[PDB]
Amino acid sequence: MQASQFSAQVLDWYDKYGRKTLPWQIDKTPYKVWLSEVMLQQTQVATVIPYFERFMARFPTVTDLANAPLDEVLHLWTGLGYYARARNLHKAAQQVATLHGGKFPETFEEVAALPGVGRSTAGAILSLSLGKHFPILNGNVKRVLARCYAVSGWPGKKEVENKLWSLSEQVTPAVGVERFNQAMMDLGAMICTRSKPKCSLCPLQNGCIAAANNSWALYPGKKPK
Amino acid sequence: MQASQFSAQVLDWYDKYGRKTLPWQIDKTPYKVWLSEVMLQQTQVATVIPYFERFMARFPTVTDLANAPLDEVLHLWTGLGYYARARNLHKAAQQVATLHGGKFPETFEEVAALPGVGRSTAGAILSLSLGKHFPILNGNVKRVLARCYAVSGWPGKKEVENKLWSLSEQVTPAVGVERFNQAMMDLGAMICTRSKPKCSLCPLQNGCIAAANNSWALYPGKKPK
Ligand code: SF4
Ligand code: SF4
Repeated sequence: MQASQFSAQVLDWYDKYGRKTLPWQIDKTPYKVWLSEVMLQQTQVATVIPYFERFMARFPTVTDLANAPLDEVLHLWTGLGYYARARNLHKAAQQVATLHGGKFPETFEEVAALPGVGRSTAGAILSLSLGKHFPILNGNVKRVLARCYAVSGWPGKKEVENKLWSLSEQVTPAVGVERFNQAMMDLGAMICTRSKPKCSLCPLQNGCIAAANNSWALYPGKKPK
Repeated sequence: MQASQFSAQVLDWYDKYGRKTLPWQIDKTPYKVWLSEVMLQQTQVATVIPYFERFMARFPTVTDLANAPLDEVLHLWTGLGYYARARNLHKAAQQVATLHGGKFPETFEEVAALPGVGRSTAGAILSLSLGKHFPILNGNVKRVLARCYAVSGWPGKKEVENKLWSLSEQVTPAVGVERFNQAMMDLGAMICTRSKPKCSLCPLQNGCIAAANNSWALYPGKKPK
């Protein structure tokens, strides 16, 4: 299926079945999306919700986070694991306070220059909060695209990662980008799961190569040897 | 453990781990709580969220629901199953429009007189939306209380149902009732599950008889013969 059909199908799915109501999806701002995405990167949504709420209550703005002692941040993080994320979160908040006047930056380069924020997270922050036209490529999205398009290789190989970014760019619209990127993450989290994907529930099932061949276990490739 | 300790433990749990952010939990009103509770009674939360959102968008008030054609209600219900709920929902909305001026009633008798609303649902509507001091007793709550208190009998027997209502009354506080009743429903849905309850995650584990005896399978009793 052509890229414009992929987009349309994902957006139609999101409208009827998507996750739209989580706390970081209401009255979205760059700060809220960044905080949530950092929390979500290594933690499931159900675990994250109470931490996001406690963080937003304690730190309503990025300057509040910046000005807090690191030990208080780490205390509030306790139980999320992967504390390098918290150390970077705090440093990034301080960079936003120091370099950007306390206003979370709204341009890609400046977002991507923050500690703890890579190309995909920067694209997520600006597409979800502001509708800027950037694609994403987290683990979940890699799996959806690798299955749909039979990307056999290990995404730890630069050439393979680049192929996946190209595919993501190709399917990602400008109109509705906030909805499409959330939908792709939702699909990878809840439908196109690591094991035994729920293809009958997937809006891509009519063009996905893995579904056609029952070969989801091949994609993405795993690390060699 | 004494009833006041049961309450306190449930409320402390809810504060750190409870579900607080679902759409029917924000800017709560009697109408929103009633709609959500009817949807939730035979359908899981993940399935309900998009239907609740579509209903609230199409029917912002109970008079809007009342004045709509039944066939439109049933069309929007499609996929939730158990359509007697939808038929009663519509009749109840019409009763609220006709008898109560379009303002969802805020007193127990008038709520409990609505089609599709029993004693527990009426108590849920008024406790969650307004903080009125009523206990609840749905299937999930029956299971939590029957396990904690070793209620061996089948809740289809009046005497057993009455015992469970008495226990619910005993543990239900006035202060924080909205939080306690949501928490009890959350516990029964996610922790004290029908099979293999997650007792190590449960705030009642230090006084629950079933946990002490590893005897959760006995409670509540199942229907005889
Ligand atoms: S059809 Fe199946 S394998 Fe293909 S993207 Fe959807 S869930 Fe994944
Ligand atoms: S301790 Fe176990 S059996 Fe007892 S109420 Fe909690 S989850 Fe249920």
